[PDB]
Amino acid sequence: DQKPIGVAVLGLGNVGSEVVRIIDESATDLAARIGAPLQLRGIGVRRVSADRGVPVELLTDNIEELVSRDDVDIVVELMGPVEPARKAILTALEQGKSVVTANKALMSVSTGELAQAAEAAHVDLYFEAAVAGAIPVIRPLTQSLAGDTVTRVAGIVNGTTNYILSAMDSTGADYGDALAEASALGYAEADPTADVEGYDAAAKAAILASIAFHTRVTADDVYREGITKVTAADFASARALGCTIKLLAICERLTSDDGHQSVSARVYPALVPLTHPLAAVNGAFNAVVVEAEAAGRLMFYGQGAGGAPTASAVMGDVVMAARNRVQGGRGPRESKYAKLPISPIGDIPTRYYVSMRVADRPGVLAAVATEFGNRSVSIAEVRQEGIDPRGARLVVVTHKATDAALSETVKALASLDVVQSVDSVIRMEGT
Amino acid sequence: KPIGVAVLGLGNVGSEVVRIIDESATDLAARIGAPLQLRGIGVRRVSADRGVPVELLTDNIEELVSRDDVDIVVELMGPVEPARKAILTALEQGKSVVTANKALMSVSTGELAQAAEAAHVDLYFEAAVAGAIPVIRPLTQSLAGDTVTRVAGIVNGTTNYILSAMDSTGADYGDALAEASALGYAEADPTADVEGYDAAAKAAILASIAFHTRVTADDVYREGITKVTAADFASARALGCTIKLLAICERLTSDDGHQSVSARVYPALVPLTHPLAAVNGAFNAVVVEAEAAGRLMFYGQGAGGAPTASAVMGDVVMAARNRVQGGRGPRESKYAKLPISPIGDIPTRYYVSMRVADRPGVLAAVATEFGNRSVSIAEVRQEGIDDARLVVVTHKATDAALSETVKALASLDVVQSVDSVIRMEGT
Ligand SMILES: NC(=O)c1ccc[n+]([C@@H]2O[C@H](COP(=O)([O-])OP(=O)(O)OC[C@H]3O[C@@H](n4cnc5c(N)ncnc54)[C@H](OP(=O)(O)O)[C@@H]3O)[C@@H](O)[C@H]2O)c1
Ligand SMILES: NC(=O)c1ccc[n+]([C@@H]2O[C@H](COP(=O)([O-])OP(=O)(O)OC[C@H]3O[C@@H](n4cnc5c(N)ncnc54)[C@H](OP(=O)(O)O)[C@@H]3O)[C@@H](O)[C@H]2O)c1
Repeated sequence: DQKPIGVAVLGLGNVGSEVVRIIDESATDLAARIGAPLQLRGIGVRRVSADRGVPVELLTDNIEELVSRDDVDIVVELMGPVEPARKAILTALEQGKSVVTANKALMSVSTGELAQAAEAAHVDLYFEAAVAGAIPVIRPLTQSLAGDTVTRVAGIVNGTTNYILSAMDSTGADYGDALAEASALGYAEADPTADVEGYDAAAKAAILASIAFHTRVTADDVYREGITKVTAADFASARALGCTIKLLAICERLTSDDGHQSVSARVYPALVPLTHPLAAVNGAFNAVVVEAEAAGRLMFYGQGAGGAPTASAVMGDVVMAARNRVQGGRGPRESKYAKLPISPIGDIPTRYYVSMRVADRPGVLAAVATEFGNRSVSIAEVRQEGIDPRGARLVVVTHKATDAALSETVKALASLDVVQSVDSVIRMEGT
Repeated sequence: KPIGVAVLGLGNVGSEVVRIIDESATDLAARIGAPLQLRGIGVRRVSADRGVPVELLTDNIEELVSRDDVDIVVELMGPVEPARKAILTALEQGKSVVTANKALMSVSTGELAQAAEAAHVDLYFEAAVAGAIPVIRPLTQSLAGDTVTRVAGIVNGTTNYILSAMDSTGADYGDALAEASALGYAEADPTADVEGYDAAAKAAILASIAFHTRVTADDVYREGITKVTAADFASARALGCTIKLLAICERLTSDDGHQSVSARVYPALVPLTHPLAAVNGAFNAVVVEAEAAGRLMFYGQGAGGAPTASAVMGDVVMAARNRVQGGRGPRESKYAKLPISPIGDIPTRYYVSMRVADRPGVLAAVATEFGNRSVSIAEVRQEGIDDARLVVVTHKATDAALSETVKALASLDVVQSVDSVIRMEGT
């Protein structure tokens, strides 16, 4: 006696369309892998029409009725908005329905209330598709690395910003021309703000940090800096220093001198040495680096955006949720046991690349050096040359120090007389 | 209530496992929901010079796996028959089992999985494939809603360290293998590695996990690196390639719709621009191609006591979580019953290095031999030796045709000897 498992898909856009196509075209495999048939009950949408690749009788705009049906077992939330999403997720869990979602912004703001609700109803809540599109990242960090100690999660989690920077690195194009080409070729949107400013990265970083270090981290905890201040000159200096530039999401388990642990989650442009694995990740692809104590360095690479790869991840969650209902017993449980404090950006040890225009006098380098040393910052590399009998281009790369000390050093350099301007400031990671 | 652990086996993996159970007790207990307590360590030679408290050591494996205060049995013994025996007894006693045995999983999963499903109990084996790289769980759970078509890459740390050394230093196979054994990257009898048994067992497991069918080691074509020379790497560099021990697992589809599976491990010239060409040292890398997901790559350490212990502990936490929360893992799904495609049917390319007569006619003879079996040549290089060296690279063609041509070449009068024959993948 194998009772079918009902599925309600909310959304028929880029991801939902692919999810429904798979539930259709792979029904035999899916059923065989779940143990019972996987039967689509209805599709939540706003526009109901016969021109949506599905029979209209499946389409509905009443989402609350669709997730409330008794012959529905799993609810797949693939609508954009967060308030409709949360309302659907909650009403569905309350009725004992397993939930699969891909909603970055909802998960990055509070998995606490939703996870508690799924635990109460004794049902699953899977959101693998929320981070890294098709790249399995959440399940490896919650299950495969559960017996280990993760210390660093870092990688490229935004395809648009990686395509733009990869393009600036290859062609020497200016940011504006690279963004234009990106928009034209369909890699960026009419308003790419969520990408180029780093909001998409910050949300994903909050989720990754929470999963990796067993603490609650929200998008509001993540320091955010985008790529709009990255220039072609920056890439030229980076190349001269053996680096490229990438928009990194970094999640670190930090330890202070007094021994207490904390968690950092931050996104910003970073000079990355060409030898680093992330430097070879180009185009719109994503890659996630995980440092653990017993396992060492792991890297997961693939497509972290798109209807088809995201659907792959959704369907993996769906099959697991259906399997759990067939055999009884849920999947993992929320592990936020650590209650680690959040380290702000100023406490984080990092390195600064600083590019300035300075007077072409033999004492200026001593002046800037003192400004770094007076705050206990050591200099690793310096490059100085003239511009065309007027001034000099002074590049400085520091050793590691707190972002606070380096931020204050920069402010100081700006106020110096010999410093005409501080043209660029970019952190440096990898090394 | 506590969860009892029994580690069968010590050494590289078992030592790290025990050390982690002790040093990470607080985190492990708080991630499981109940304390994780080591009950005993199975071993053959019981003594006090094994870096672990002696009271824990015991040579009666059957007693250890049958204890009531045990709950998970971590099998980390070498041989397959004592492993199968202990696994079965532990499962029949209602104990979840975590193993890392490649040879046991690659020869027979049927009886073991059935015994575990009957006793409503887990049988995890992530540590069997790719050391620390999580590969089995992604293919069994994350990609379960997808259709995987190809799984391939570097899955042996020892062979990969030897070849990488041969590529960096120009060393001969014997010297590199000695460096590896001396530095601890290989072992006293590296036969399991250098001849391909390790890779072929892992490939059997990968194919069966990815294509939802039963694939055993007896179905995997196996060729090692013992015949890879420094002169091979010199040619490969000249041809814009390196050499790597590749495992490949493909879902093949015919014109009529018949599906089949091919699983094969062998040496291969790979272009330097290929991603696998950058996987050096003892690292591994697994590439998965699926219909929705597209292409994925998993990179990490594939050999080592601590990396493999990491995978083992991942499975132990999950098996302990399940026993606390009353559940299980994904049932074994080998429903496709796909037939096995032999090697002759697989399209590939050959690099063939020969010593031939130093006369201007030999090239036409070798070419006709290739052509009469409908094989186009992509590149040739010919020069003289000092008291003629002929290198040929073919286009794609079936392994069977290429084998027939090689035989024909060896039997040719103008061909003094076939010195090296290596496939070429990637491209
Ligand atoms: N696209 C990607 O590459 C990607 C990657 C990772 C994660 N995700 C996440 O996946 C989710 C879906 O993205 P998508 O690209 O599929 O979005 P989409 O293309 O904009 O489609 C959204 C779908 O949801 C429906 N919908 C929206 N608001 C609704 C509401 N209030 N009530 C009922 N139905 C509603 C829409 O119906 P109508 O067509 O009638 O308006 C449409 O079918 C989002 O949370 C996104 O963050 C997407
Ligand atoms: N080593 C690696 O890097 C690695 C990586 C991935 C997977 N693996 C897998 O992990 C497993 C263990 O490998 P390993 O390198 O840890 O091996 P190992 O160094 O050779 O240790 C084997 C252990 O098993 C015990 N043992 C052997 N035969 C036994 C028997 N009949 N009854 C009871 N105990 C027995 C031995 O005890 P005594 O010392 O008293 O003889 C020893 O402690 C293998 O299945 C291997 O394929 C290993």
